[PDB]
Amino acid sequence: ADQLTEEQIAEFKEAFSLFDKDGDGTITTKELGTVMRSLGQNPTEAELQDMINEVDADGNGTIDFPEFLTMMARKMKDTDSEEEIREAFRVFDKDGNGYISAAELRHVMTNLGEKLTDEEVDEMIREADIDGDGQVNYEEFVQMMTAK
Amino acid sequence: GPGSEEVSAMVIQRAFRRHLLQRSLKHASFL
Repeated sequence: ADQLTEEQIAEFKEAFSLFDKDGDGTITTKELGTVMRSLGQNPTEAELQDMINEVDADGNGTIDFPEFLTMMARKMKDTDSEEEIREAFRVFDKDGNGYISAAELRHVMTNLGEKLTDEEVDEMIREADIDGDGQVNYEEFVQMMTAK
Repeated sequence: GPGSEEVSAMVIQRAFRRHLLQRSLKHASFL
């Protein structure tokens, strides 16, 4: 999703409420860089300070629970990931072999979804068909599409 | 709505169009 949900908010409340040392429903701007990292993330000092500038615009030095949840809502996204792309190929590998054919990859791109262009299809074939030696080695092709 | 097969195809197509964007820069209006 592009936005947060009640089942995510219910877990983030338990972490935020330990840093609510005043009991008023707020944390400080210095506890922000603690609570986001104690939730298992690791943003930079610069990314943390830029998210503080988005909520400390009133100059009060404090952050309410819904203002902290705006940072988490902005962090949710529908974009691509290796764990999402890998499952699409695993659904099409009906034999469970860890490889598919060039005919299957051409068909599943030209028939299903929106119909992919032949110059995009023939490139998607080329880089997998060379590596898997006449088969499509999808398990490593997942990485070659999104490595950084 | 679309089928499980159709959204699985569109996930592979979107990842490949991102791979094409970083290779060929033809739609690099992002920056």
